[PDB]
Amino acid sequence: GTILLDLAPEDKEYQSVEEEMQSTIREHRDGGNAGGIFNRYNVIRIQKVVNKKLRERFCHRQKEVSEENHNHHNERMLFHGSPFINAIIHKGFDERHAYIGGMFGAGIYFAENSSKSNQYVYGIGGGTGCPTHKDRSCYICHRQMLFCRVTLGKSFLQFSTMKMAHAPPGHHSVIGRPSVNGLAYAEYVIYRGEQAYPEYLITYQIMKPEH
Ligand SMILES: O=C(CCSc1nc2ccccc2c(=O)[nH]1)N[C@H]1CC[C@H](c2nnc(-c3ccccc3)o2)CC1
Ligand SMILES: [Zn+2]
Repeated sequence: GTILLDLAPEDKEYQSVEEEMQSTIREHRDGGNAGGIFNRYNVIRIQKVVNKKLRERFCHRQKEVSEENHNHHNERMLFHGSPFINAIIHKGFDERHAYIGGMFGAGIYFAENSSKSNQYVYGIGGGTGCPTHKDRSCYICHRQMLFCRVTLGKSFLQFSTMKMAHAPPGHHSVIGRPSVNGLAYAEYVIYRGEQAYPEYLITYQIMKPEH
């Protein structure tokens, strides 16, 4: 099964991960309603998810994809946030838990910006916030997000992704690109759980802006 390996802060691997997270905090047009109001995170833990079988599934799919993508599996490190993280780190991603509805198709979404994924830690639009205080901007409760290896293969670009069940023929992923009457940032979508490996499990808190 899965083994979570704690990384130490002096480890350069820890420092890269936290830097990518801290440096990708972006401005969201919702006044912080979904993910809360914060300028930085308090990263309190970064664990490496080690799962032999899960890795083998990932690499096997990566091979299939590469052969259909002129030998480029096109892997990318991206963020993912959702209430399913504990289940994911133990069994791997599962597209069976992805449904068409609202602004999303039946795929698993990833973001280049940590702050975007933070908006989904407690559910779509931040849900009702943390379980304990029902505060989307809770500075107390610990949140978790994943920094994963994502096999994109041949990506199909489009503006809306809310009605997708699978990637278009010949493709392995879909990228929702920004538009004036639509998305603010790009969203990476896969429709097969095995196209993502939850490399790092980040435990953190958003920090209140300093006075
Ligand atoms: O990606 C999304 C959209 C909203 S969440 C979201 N939306 C975004 C949109 C744009 C940019 C970033 C994000 C983001 O980070 N999260 N839903 C996903 C969330 C995780 C689900 C799932 N995957 N594996 C499982 C599983 C469950 C039980 C046992 C084992 C595995 O569940 C599938 C649907
Ligand atoms: Zn709370």
